[PDB]
Amino acid sequence: ADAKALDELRKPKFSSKYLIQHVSQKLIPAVKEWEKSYQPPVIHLGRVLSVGDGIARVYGLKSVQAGELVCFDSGVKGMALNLQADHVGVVVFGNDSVIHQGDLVYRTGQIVNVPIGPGTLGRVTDGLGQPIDGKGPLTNVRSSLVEVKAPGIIARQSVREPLFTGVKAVDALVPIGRGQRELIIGDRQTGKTAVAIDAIIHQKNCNEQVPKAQRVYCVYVAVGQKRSTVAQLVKLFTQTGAMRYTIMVSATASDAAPLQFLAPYSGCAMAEYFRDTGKHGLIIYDDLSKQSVAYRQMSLLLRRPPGREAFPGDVFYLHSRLLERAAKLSKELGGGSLTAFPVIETQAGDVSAYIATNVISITDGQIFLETELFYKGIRPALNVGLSVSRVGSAAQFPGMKQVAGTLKLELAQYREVAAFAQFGSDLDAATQYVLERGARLTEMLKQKQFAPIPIERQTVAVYAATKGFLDKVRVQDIVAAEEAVISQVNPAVFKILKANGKITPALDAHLKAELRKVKLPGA
Amino acid sequence: DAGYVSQVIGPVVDVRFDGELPSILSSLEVEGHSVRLVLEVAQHMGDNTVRCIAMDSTDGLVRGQKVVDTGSPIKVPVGRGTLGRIMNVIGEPVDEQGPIDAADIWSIHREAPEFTEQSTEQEILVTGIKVVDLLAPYQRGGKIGLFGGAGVGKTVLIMELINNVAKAHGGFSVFAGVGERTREGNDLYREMIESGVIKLGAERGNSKCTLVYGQMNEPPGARARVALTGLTVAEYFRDIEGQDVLLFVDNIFRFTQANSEVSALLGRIPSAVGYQPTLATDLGGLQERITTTTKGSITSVQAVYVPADDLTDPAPATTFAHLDATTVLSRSIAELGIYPAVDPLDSTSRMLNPNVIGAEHYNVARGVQKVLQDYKNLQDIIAILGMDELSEEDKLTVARARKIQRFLSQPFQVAEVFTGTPGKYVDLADTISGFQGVLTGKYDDLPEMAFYMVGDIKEVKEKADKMAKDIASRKEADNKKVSEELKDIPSLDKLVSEIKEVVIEEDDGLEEDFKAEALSSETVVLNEEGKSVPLPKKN
Ligand SMILES: Nc1ncnc2c1ncn2[C@@H]1O[C@H](COP(=O)(O)OP(=O)(O)OP(=O)(O)O)[C@@H](O)[C@H]1O
Ligand SMILES: Nc1ncnc2c1ncn2[C@@H]1O[C@H](COP(=O)(O)OP(=O)(O)O)[C@@H](O)[C@H]1O
Ligand SMILES: [Mg+2]
Ligand SMILES: [Mg+2]
Repeated sequence: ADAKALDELRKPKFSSKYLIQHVSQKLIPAVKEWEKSYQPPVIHLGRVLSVGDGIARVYGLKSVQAGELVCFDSGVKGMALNLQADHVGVVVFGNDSVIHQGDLVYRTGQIVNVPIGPGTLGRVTDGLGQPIDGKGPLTNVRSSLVEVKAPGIIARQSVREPLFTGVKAVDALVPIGRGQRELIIGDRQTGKTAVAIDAIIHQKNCNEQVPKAQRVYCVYVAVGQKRSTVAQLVKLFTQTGAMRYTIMVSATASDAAPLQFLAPYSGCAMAEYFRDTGKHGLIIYDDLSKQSVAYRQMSLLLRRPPGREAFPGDVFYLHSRLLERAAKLSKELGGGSLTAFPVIETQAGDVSAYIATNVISITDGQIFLETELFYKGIRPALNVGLSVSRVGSAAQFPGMKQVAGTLKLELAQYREVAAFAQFGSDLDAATQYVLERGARLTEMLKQKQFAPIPIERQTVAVYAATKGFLDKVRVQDIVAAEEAVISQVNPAVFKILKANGKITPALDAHLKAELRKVKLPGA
Repeated sequence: DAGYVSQVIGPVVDVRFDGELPSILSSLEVEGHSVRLVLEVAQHMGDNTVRCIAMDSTDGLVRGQKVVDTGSPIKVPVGRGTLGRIMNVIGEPVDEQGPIDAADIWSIHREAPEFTEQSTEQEILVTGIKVVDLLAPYQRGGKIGLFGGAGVGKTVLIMELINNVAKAHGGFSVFAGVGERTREGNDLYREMIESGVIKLGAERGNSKCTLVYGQMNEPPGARARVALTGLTVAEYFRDIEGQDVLLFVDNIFRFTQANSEVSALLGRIPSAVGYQPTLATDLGGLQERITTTTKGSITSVQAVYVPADDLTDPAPATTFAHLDATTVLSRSIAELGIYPAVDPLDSTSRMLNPNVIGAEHYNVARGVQKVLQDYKNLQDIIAILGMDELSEEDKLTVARARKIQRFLSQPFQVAEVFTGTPGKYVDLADTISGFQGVLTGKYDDLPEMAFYMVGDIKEVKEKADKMAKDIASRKEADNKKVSEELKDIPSLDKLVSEIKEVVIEEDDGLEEDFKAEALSSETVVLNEEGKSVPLPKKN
C-alpha cells in the first residue's frame, strides 16, 4: 500500500495487450456519443462544485492567489479564502442564489481592493467600495488594497496632538490622542454610537476653525446595523454638515457575511488615505462584535474548526491587524494620523467575553458605558473607575490638564465614600463634604446628545466645579448652572483660552473674576 | 530539489515535496512572492507533504508556487552586531539602518540546558521598587513574572525595571516584544535612543540593548517564534560571550496565544478552555531555555497578561511554575490609586526566605503581609459596623495597614509623563527600615495620606510638613490676590489683542497631490490563457 510499488506501477508490466488495442479504438467513438453531456474541462478558469450558504467550492482555478477577488459568471464577486488541494473555497460577496453547480468562475487578477481618495469624502458606501447613496459612481478616486500591513516602529512617532471629541466626560477623564485606538464598550443602548457620533460632529465643528492640516476626516463603518439606522445617521450628518468630512462604509445586516467581515478593512483602507497623505483621520468601527460574528459565520461555513464560543482561533489576529493600522506617522512619512474608535457590545455587562477581552487587549484606552449609570441620569454613562487611557498627559488640552487632575482625584474620593451610603454618619463633615462635591462633579459631567462642546467651554465648566463657584447650588440644577456659566461669562475668555491652550496667570485671574460676575439661578 | 505549495488555509501552508522532505522546525523560503515569506515546518502530513506556519502573510500564495528548503531552522544574526538594532522574527533589520553585521548566525531552535549545568546561588536583584524589593524580592540570574490584566501597569512596570536595572547592569539586555502594541515598541525605542541605551551611527557598538519585535500586526506564526529569536540572542550573549544578560519579554502570553491561533489548522483537537493541547510543553520548551547556566546568566523579566483578570486561566497558570519571582498586579489595587498595583499578598518570590535575605528583611515582609491580611479580614466588618468599636487593637491595625498600603506606592521615573510627580529609587536597607518603623509604630503621629506616592521614609515626614503648611493656608480671603486687575494684568479685551490670527484655507488640500486614476464600471476578468478580458455576458 506504500508508495514504492505504487511508483513501480508507473513502469508498464501488462505482459498482454488484448484489451489495450481493443478499447483504444473503442474509447473515442464512445466518448463522442456523450459529448453534449460533457462540460468543457477547466484549468485556469473555475467551475462551481458546490454552492450553499454563501460558500462556493470551486474546481479548477489553478493560479489563484489566497485572498484574491474572483468573479462568477453571473456577475457576483467572490474571494478565494482557503485554497485546498482539489478545490478553492470562495466566499460570495452577495446573495449566492445566482450561483449554480457548473457555473464558470473567473479569476480577476486582483487581491480585494476598495476605491480610496478624496472622492469618497461625502459618499455612503457598501463594504466593498460601491456607493449606495444613489449619487452615481465614485469619481476622483483610486483603488487600494484592503490588506495593507500596519506601519512599523520606525514609521511611527509618539502621540501628542489631542483630537478632542466634544464630550467633556471623555475629554476630561479619558483624553484621546490623535493616533490612539480607543475602545467604546458597553451593553446595548448605553450610548456608544452617541459618543462616536458626537466625536464626528465635533470634528465638523473644529474643521471650520483650524488651518487645513489639523482637520479631521471621519470614516464611520456600520457593521451589521440595520439600514434605517444608517439612513438616520446620514440624515443627521447632512443636516449638521458633518457629511462633508465623513465617509460612511455601510455593510448592513442584509448584506453577506464577507461584506460585513470586510467592511472595517474597507473603512480602514479609505481612512488610511488621509493618514498616508499627511492629513489626520478618525475611524469608527461601529459594532466590531458584529464583524467578529460575520467572520465566525464565514469561517464556520468554510469548515474551519471552531474555538471559544465557536469563534475561529485567529479572531484575535482579525482585530489586531485591523486596529494596528491606526497610527501616528513620523515626519518623513507626513506626520499624518489615524485614530480608531472600535465598538464592542457586551452581554449583561460581561466584560470577560472573548471578543471583548481581545479588543481590550488590543486597543490603547477604554470607554466603559454601564447600564446602571445610564439609568441614574449620568449621560454619557462613563464608568470612571474602569475607563482608562494609555496617554493620560501629553494628549489633552493644557488648560484641561491643570483642571481635570482635581476632578480625577475627587471623583475617586467620591467613589470610595459612596460605598458607605447606607448609614449616613457624615464623619467629621469630611466624608459628607467629599460626596457633596463628587455629586456636583458627576452632575457637571452630564451633557446632551448630538451637541458637542468646544474644549474651552469644557475647561471653563470644570474650572467652575474643581474650584468653588458651585458649592452654593443643589445637585439638581448644575446642568443648568453650567449653562448659566457658559452663557453669561463673556465669550472673550474662550478666545484667550483657545489661543493659549493653558490658563495664563492673567487668565485664571479674569476667570475667577467673571465666575462671580454671573448670576447662576441655583437656589 | 524544491517543493511546491499544495494548500493554503489561513496562516498555515501545506507544502508538497517529491522526495527528501525537510525536517520538522526547518525553514522554507517561498520565491515568487512579493515580500520574503518564510515557512517553518510544523509537521509531516504523510503523503510527501509538510504542514507549515508562515512568518508573514499568506495572501498571494498560489497552489504550485516554488518553495525551496534551507536545510536548517530559522537562523538570525546574534552577537555584538545586533546591539542597538531592531530585528524581526527571522532576523531582518526593521530599524532601517543598514544590514546587521553580526557573525555566526544561530538557529532559533535548540533544546534546553541540561540538569548538571544549573546554578543554585541566590543573590537579590535590587530594583528600587519598595513593594518588589520588600515583599517579593527578585533574584539576579532568575526568572520574574509580571502578572496582571489589561491596563494594570505591566508595561509601565517593565519600563521602570529597564530604567532601573538595565542601565546600571553593565551586561547586555535583550527586549523581546512578543505580540504587543507597535506604538509602545516605538516608545521604548525612542526612550532608549534618548537615555543612551541604544546609540546610532558610528557609535552603535556602545549600545547595550538588542530589540526583537513580533508585535500585534504580525501573523500568528511570527508572534509564536519571536520569543525564540530574542531568546537565542540572549543565549548567544550568555553562552558564547559569557555575559550576564537581561531578557525582558513583554507579554509571553502572546506566545501561547499565537500557538493557539494555528493549532486548529495544524490538525489538533482543542484542549481546555480553547488553548492548544500542547500548551504546557510548548511553554516549558520555551521557558527552560531561559536559565542561568554555568557559562553565563540570563535574568528574565516577563510580563504575563491574564485574560479578564483571571489567574486561573491556564495560560498564566502554566506560566506560574516556571518563575522564581512573581509580581501579580491587581486591578482593585489600581482602583485605589496605588501605583504600582502590586498585590502585596499574592506576589511571591523564592528569595523570601530568612536563610537568604536575612531575618530582619524576612520578618518585616511577613509582618507587612500579616497586617495587610488582618486588614483584609477586617474590611468585611468595617462596611457593616463602621470601624468604631474595635477596642484599639483592631482600630490600630487598620490605620497601620492603611499607612502600609499608601507606603507601598511609589512614583516611577517612566510615569512622570502622565502623573507629573518625579520618580523615586528606594534602596533595600532604606525600605526595610521605613517599613519596620510603620510596622512597630514609629510613624503613627504622621497623617495617613502622607505616605502616598513618596520615596523613602524621609519623604513621608516631609509630605507631613507640606500638608500641614498647605492646610495652614486657605485661611483668609479678603483681597490682594490675582483677580484684582491693578497688579500687573491687562484687561480681558487687551489679552484678546495679543493673539496671532491663523489662516483658514477652506479647500482642505485634496486637488493637487492625488493621482486620480480611472476605475472601470464593468468588471475585468482573466480567461484561460491569462489574458485580461471583460466578463463574458453569459451566466
Ligand atoms: N448623552 C446622552 N444624553 C441623552 N441620551 C442619550 C445620550 N447618549 C445616548 N443617549 C440615548 O441612548 C440611546 C442609545 O444610544 P446609542 O444608540 O448611542 O447606544 P448604542 O449602545 O449604540 O445602542 P445599540 O447597542 O442598540 O447600538 C439613544 O436612544 C439615545 O437617545
Ligand atoms: N506606575 C504607574 N503610575 C501611574 N500610572 C500608571 C502606572 N502604571 C500604570 N499606570 C496607568 O495604567 C495605564 C496602562 O498601564 P500599562 O503599562 O499599559 O498596563 P498593561 O501593559 O498591562 O496594559 C497607563 O496609561 C497608566 O495611566
Ligand atoms: Mg450602536
Ligand atoms: Mg502592555
